[PDB]
Amino acid sequence: GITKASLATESFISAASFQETTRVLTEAAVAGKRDELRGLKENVIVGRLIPAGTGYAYHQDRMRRR
Amino acid sequence: IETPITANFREGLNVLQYFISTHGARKGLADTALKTANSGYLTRRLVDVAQDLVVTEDDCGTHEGIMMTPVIEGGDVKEPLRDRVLGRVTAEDVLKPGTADILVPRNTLLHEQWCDLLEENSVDAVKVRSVVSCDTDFGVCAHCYGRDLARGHIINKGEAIGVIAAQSIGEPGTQLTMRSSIQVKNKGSIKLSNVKSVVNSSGKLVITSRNTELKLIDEFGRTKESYKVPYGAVLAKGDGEQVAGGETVANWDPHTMPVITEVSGFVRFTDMIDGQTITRQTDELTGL
Amino acid sequence: LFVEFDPEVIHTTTINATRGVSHFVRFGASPAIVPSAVIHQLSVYKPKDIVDPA
Amino acid sequence: VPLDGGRFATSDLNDLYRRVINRNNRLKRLLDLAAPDIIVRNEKRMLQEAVDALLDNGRRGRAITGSNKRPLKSLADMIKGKQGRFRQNLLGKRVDYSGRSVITVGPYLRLHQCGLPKKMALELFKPFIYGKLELRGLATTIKAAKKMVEREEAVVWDILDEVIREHPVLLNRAPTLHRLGIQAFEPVLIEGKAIQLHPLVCAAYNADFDGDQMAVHVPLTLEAQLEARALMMSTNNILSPANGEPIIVPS
Amino acid sequence: VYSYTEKKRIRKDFGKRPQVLDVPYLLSIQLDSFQKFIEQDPEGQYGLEAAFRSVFPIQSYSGNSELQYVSYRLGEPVFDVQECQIRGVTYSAPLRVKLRLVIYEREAPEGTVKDIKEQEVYMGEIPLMTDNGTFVINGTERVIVSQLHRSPGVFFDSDKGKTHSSGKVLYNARIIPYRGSWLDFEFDPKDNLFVRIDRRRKLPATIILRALNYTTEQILDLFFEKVIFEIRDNKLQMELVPERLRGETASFDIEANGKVYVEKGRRITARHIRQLEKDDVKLIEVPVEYIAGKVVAKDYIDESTGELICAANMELSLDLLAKLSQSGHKRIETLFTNDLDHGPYISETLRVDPTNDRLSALVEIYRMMRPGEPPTREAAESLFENLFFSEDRYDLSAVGRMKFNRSLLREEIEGSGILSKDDIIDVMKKLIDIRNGKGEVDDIDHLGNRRIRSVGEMAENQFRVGLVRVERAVKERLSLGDLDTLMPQDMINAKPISAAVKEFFGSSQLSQFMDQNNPLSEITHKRRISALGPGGLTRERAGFEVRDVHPTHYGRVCPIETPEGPNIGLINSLSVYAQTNEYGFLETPYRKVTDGVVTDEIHYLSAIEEGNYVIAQANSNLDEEGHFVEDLVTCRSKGESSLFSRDQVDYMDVSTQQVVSVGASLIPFLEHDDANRALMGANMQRQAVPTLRADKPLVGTGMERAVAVDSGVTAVAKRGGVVQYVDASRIVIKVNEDEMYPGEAGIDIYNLTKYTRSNQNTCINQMPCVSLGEPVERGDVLADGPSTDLGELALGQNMRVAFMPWNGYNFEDSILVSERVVQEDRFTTIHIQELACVSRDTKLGPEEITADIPNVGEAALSKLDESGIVYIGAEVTGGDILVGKVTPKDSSLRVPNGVSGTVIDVQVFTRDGVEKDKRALEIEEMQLKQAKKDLSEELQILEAGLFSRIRAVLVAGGVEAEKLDKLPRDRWLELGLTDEEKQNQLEQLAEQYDELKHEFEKKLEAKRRKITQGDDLAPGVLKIVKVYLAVKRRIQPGDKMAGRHGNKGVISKINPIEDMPYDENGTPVDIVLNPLGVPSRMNIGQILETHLGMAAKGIGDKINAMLKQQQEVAKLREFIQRAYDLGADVRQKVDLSTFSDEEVMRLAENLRKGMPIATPVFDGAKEAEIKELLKLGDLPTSGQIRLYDGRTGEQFERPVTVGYMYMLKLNHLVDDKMHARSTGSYSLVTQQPLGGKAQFGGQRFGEMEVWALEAYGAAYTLQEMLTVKSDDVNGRTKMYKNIVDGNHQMEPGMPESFNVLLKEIRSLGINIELED
DNA sequence: TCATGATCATAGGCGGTAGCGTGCGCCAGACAGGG
DNA sequence: CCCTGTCTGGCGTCCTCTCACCCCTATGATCATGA
Ligand SMILES: [Mg+2]
Ligand SMILES: [Zn+2]
Repeated sequence: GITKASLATESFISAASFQETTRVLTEAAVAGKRDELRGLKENVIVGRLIPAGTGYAYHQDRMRRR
Repeated sequence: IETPITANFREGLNVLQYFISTHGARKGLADTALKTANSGYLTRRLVDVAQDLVVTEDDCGTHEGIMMTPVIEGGDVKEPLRDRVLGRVTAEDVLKPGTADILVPRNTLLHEQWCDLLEENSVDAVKVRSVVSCDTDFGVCAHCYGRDLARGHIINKGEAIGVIAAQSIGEPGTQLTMRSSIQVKNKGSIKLSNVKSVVNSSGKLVITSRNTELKLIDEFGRTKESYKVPYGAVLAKGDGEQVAGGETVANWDPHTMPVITEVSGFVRFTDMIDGQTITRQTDELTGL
Repeated sequence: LFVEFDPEVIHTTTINATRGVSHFVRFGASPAIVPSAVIHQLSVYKPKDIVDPA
Repeated sequence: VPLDGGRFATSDLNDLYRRVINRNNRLKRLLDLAAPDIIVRNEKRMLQEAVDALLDNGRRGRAITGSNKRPLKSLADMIKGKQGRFRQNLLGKRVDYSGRSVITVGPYLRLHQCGLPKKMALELFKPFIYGKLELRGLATTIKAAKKMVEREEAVVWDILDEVIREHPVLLNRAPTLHRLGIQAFEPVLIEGKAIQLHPLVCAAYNADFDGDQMAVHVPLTLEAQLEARALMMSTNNILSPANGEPIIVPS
Repeated sequence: VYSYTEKKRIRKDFGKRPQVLDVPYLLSIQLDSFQKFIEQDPEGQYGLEAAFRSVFPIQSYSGNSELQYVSYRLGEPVFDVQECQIRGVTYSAPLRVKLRLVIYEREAPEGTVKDIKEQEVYMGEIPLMTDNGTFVINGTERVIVSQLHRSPGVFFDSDKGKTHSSGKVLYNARIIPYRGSWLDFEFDPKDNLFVRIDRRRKLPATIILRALNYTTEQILDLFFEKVIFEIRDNKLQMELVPERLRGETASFDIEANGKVYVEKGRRITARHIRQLEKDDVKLIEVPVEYIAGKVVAKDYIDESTGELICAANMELSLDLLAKLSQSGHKRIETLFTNDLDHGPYISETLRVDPTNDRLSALVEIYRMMRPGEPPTREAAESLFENLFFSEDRYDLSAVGRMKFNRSLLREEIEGSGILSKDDIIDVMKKLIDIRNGKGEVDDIDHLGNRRIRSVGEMAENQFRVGLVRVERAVKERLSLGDLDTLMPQDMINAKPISAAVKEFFGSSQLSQFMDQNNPLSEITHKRRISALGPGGLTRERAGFEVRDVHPTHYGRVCPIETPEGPNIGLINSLSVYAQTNEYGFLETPYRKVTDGVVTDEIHYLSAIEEGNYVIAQANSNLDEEGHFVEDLVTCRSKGESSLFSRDQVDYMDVSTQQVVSVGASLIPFLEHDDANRALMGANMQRQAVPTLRADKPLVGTGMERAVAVDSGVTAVAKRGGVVQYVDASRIVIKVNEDEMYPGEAGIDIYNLTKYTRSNQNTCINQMPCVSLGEPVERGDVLADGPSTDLGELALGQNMRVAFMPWNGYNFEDSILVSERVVQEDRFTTIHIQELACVSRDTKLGPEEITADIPNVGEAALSKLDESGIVYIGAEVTGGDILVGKVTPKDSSLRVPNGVSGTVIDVQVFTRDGVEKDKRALEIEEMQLKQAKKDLSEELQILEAGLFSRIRAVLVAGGVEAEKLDKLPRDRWLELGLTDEEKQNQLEQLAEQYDELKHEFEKKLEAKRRKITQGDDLAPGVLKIVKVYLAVKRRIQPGDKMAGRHGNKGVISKINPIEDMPYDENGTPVDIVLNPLGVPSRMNIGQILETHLGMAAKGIGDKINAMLKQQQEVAKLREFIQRAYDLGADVRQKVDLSTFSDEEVMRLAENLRKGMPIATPVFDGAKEAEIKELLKLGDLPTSGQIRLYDGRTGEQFERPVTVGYMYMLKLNHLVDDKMHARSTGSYSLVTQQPLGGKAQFGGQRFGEMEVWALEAYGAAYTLQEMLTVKSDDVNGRTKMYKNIVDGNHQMEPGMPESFNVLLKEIRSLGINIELED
């Protein structure tokens, strides 16, 4: 289901900006989980370009230079 | 209320009729309040489960898509083929029933001219490429999505479709609500699906299956009526036959589950010991 | 603080209106029977200092 | 925070940290001067319960309060839920160069333009006017330009008509439901104090004119003007993204 | 006959039903409840005496001392209401209490105290209520709102369906005390019976039945019948009553008297029961399998062994029968445990019980209350006697005892406030009866189960909580001190009492700030039945059913006036005729319809007495005697409407206005509006604003005079008489002699309230509406208030409206208004803003208010005087200086940027000790001079009335016609006159005169003391300067106007005069609405209001034509009489033949701007009457005039509807919502802009807008929308330099609030970082 | 000159010799009761 | 150990506007007045 499918992600910032933050941060704390900003909402959090519109061309350039 | 409001707003309404109108009106207002309260949270959960899905390639390179047929509740056809297979890339290339003659190639966006050419030849089921059966790792390719809705051409490489999808589903959530036989209408050939039938003594065709689905194939190929047929129902017709309109072709009992047979012979009791397995209950006021 | 009294017949809420009451030494739900180590085997002390704390 | 009354109604965090430091200093002093055998235990229980009040108040049994019934705020109450850093400060922010007023009709508009007051257009577009003043040479420094546009002299309205001209703004209705709820127009200066908004466009906002209020935002940078012209303009979004029905249906 | 202000402008009245009970005083809930609260009340209850006699005498901890109670008394307040609102104090009265201390001796508490002491003591300050029904808490006029909550008593609810997911319903029986511990009996799906106390842990219910000292034999004696088995020579025979066998299938062949009655395999029919009870069959024969599962009742013991044969409540087996049979017992008592009739719920409950006697039950109850501690028998007895059985901790009220006896079918409605054994046993009996299938459950929303608290009862409860805290202090101090040396004011202290009552009146969830911008808004905020608050439900949790109108709101709570939004149906408003019962329920009037005739006696019915009887509907036709003219009449029996016969009715409604409230009974043609639009119309009629010159409603309901007079905005005459001096400030009435006291000679002075600030920044004015020399009657208006006119209620103004689409400028709901409206200054409302400036006390020294100010020149300081404060009258702009203030740094008060105004009033308050500057001494001399002149004029005016009394007495009995005015006037007593009533009366007037002399001396000294003294103020403030700006806001495109039916709208274009559609007479229409709002939003009442308003103005135009031509009074009398008859059988029936040729000219002077027409709510003017009144004027019959165009000058096809609609300006203006921000201040903890308008803030770019920009491809717009424009401080300073240099470019950086997220997550044990 | 009384200023977390709480509701997943 | 009930954790629209409220009580010390 969509609330369990959104809480079960490989990215703890999305699952923290959604429902319960305590359980998500403790599970990602003891697991040592490592987000890589992976899409839209983590980049809205951290203050950079969305990888959707014009920022999609910017992210293809940034990933090609990796 | 069994005594209705026999007065309109051009004339007056006396006190009780206006009070009953107030029952209805305040029920509606409280529905709208708590309705908005649920609708906003539905939009939130949908844009937070989608959230990430970006059109990130241009061709996945698979074939398996879903099968689009017009929906048939059992009356008029509610949603036709033109309004479902409008602008979505075909899975297997559609061959007209002049078999080994291709009508559309297998990567053609079906815009309005192609949909009219589908409606003319009365195409059965245009198997079409869906987002759920894609192959792109970490995203969704462009051809399996379809037309860019709100525009005309194919979807651009990049437009975040999870967010527009979740808003398009949750946005009419404000408008939503919160709190015997088979009668035919049209005329055509008769189709049966998933049936185990046998011949009775009367000459009809009786059924030994719950999973029977009756269909009305029309003159050009598609289906305009579908009926779930119960277990042990009795048909006045058979498969592949021809009927007329207004003709009830099936009848059963919704109260009784019939245990009808296949072979013709005597009836005996096996592992039926009286007093324990079967009891003696005489029907008092009837006799049988 | 060490106080001698008897629990059941004299119920506490009656005596509550006074000081001497934060609550029993517990280490658990029940009011724990405390030892009197100073009274029994440690009478006279404070040779730590009279530091007059800070 | 001061409340301008000689006293500081403190935040809940300083109260919590003050309780932990009181209890910890008393426990250091009680471990200093020796604990009475089975005694150095109640104080550690109190310290554990004060830290459990600080890290997540209310998760352990009955929460604490300062005044009077409401439980006060720990750290986990600053990260979680609404009124916390994820949903109130990081995903949706308060934004400079913005304003809001009450909408109205004005049917003499083309559908890519909206009426917007002279006072709102003068207060949103201030640094543009400062730049045009010290680029045309009508004020030496920034302070003379600020006092000119505070006095509203007779030349700054020409400056304002020369900065509005090809510069979109974003209009926004307050319950944004779908993506047509934010659109971009080219302003027209209006004597008055309301936002004149094209009528056909109000099919997409679900907006009547019985007291609705809309908010305008300004795209500062150059790429944002191009995105509010090529992607978000009111002439481009004539089809809904839910179907193929037009959204410019005459009402 | 008519009162003299009803001969000014007599309102035309349609309406058919002759009234029998007039509208009561609309503020009787507030005033009657608080009069019930504070009054010297003997016989104990109710009031403050209930608290002072239930918490006192405080007796000590066995120290033989006792602080008992005598009486109480409230002194006068030190400040009257006007000084209290000006200065800012509470409007309180000191509560003196006479307490007594007695101290008993040793060995005899039944012996003599050695010493008593009775004395006066000070405790608390309770705030009084003003005559308007409001409180003044800190200078702001507040209202405490009535609460609707659950009635104390038993309540048998049924948890239907949802539990256990198998359809098996539960049944719980909540006993709701008024004060104490709750008690919930319930079931479970195993059909056991479970008690619980205050929602705590669950126990089996019979554990409390042992706690009331019942043995188990007595419990089964109570809760079951008995079945008798007699061992008489054959198979252990049975006593059988066949009523238990109604439908049971026997296991054998029941025969008796040598006759087969019942066969095996069949059931016992009812006729077989008749056979067995007709033959009187007693003993039948049972097999050995019949008592295989019968449950024994009581204990049987064997006499030989002394052991127990079988325990109580145990099924019987073969060996138990073999044991008790050979022990000598012939009688066996068992129980009847049927499937349908009587389940063994008590028996299964006793089988789950581990307890066995009283002590173990009390131990288990003491253990479920306080967990994990050693119980003792004394502690368990004390706890269980202090849960339910003590006068202290448990108290049903009289309401509670009434519901508890009524819902258990008792007789006496009087009992003790505590429970007993019979009470709990009757609760369990009724719960088992409801489970058995007979009897019904009780719904919640039924208004026989919803009590109404008010101001008096809630203030009593908060005062009682203050008293139990202070008895928790007095019990501490009384037995821990030396006696006798102290007095009972050293013990009891006034801090918790005053803190409790001041916290309740100060900040509660029901003591709320009065919405005061309208007389209607006052009088409908005071009448509010809120469901929220303490003891009720909450908005964001519940629910569905409580937000719905129950069938018994008819005539108690209004169905259509409620706020839409998050709390619909919780903020209910009480109806018009709805009183409050003795206990607290709602009651409404009816007319006792005896067998044929509707008797005109009123008769108040409650909510449960209404259900049993049958009530006729309000508008049923009856022919002059009371005989119902139909033979089927629409009535309602038990919450359900139907059609009944002519003379089975028992009550009729009083008047047809009683379902609605006073908010929604000023709507004309209410029966034509759909209920949603009537709701929105009533709510916006509450939200109006007072205009400059309020006019009148042409189409009213006649309910305007009740709302105007029965509120407190007009100056109602107390004693009638003759006016002597009218002024814009004061009004002097000379009291008539047939209404007048013998002493205290008496001519009344009404000091009107001129321009002052309301709570919603409107302008609460009072204008005198009487002439000079004019007679006034008792109970009559003298001075109109805000939004009143001649004693009526004029909220908005009535304007010429046309329904036509006009070139798109009224597209959705918009309104288009001619410039003729704004030229006439007719919506030009007047607002008043209060701007405060305090002189605080900081370091480097105090502040300066003087005008020697740095950084300023002549152009600022020209509008200040020589001491900083702006003048009275200086018309300022937005951003000048009002008060100049410099700190040890300019911090002068300024007009906030945007508002103009004219400074009308300046107050200066000085903390005592501080040097008064020259303007504070100017205000002190000014107010000294004003109060000096005012009290001297009090003495002069009352002395003039006294000398007029002396002249009136000396007309007879030793009259001196010439000698009276030769001597000075102060000696009119020693003239020639014997010892009569006249020299006695002159001596009494000399007593009054010398009293006025010495009273004037002492009161002028006290008033100089009040002006000269300082005022107690904030900690560390020198002086407070308050300045009142008086803005005059006219009208503009963007304001919100609305009619009285829900037709809202933002006014969209203020056209010129010429563009308006005019007709073939010449007059332009004022407002052009939109027709398309009528068929969807079904408010068809506004079109009937429009047509009847055009009829009213047609009659007004014909009066103006017959009067402008200077015609004699005969033709005016003719036409006014024809316009006042005009209808069916109506109520008005006026005649102008008793107005005498001078009032008719003045009545026509008041009718020439239109003729007011009353239209009551559900008995209004029909269509044919509107047509006949439009035929009296020469207007067209259909109401539609053909209208030309203003632009083209050519005719609109298909003639359009014009008329007059009464439209209201709402105070959602557009220069209070409009806001704009380039770059302002920034918040401190997260570097984002501030929120709001007063704080110069920016609009919240919320979360759904972020989603809507992700939904496009706009990426740079969102990046600057949440990094550059909002948060990043170096990013936004780079942005500001780049914008003022022409380079549109952003240097992004990081949001600083994300660094705040890192510090808050990092301040835990969590280690968040940023890699690479 | 000394003592007593009154007034003013400064200083902390149910208030009491108990009991207050009581009108949301669903889902879900772990913890444990019964068999 | 295999259900099956209980328990306690989560969650419950957006934007804006207005208003009030944000310790008082007790103890100790100092000063003044009276004996
Ligand atoms: Mg609207
Ligand atoms: Zn694909």
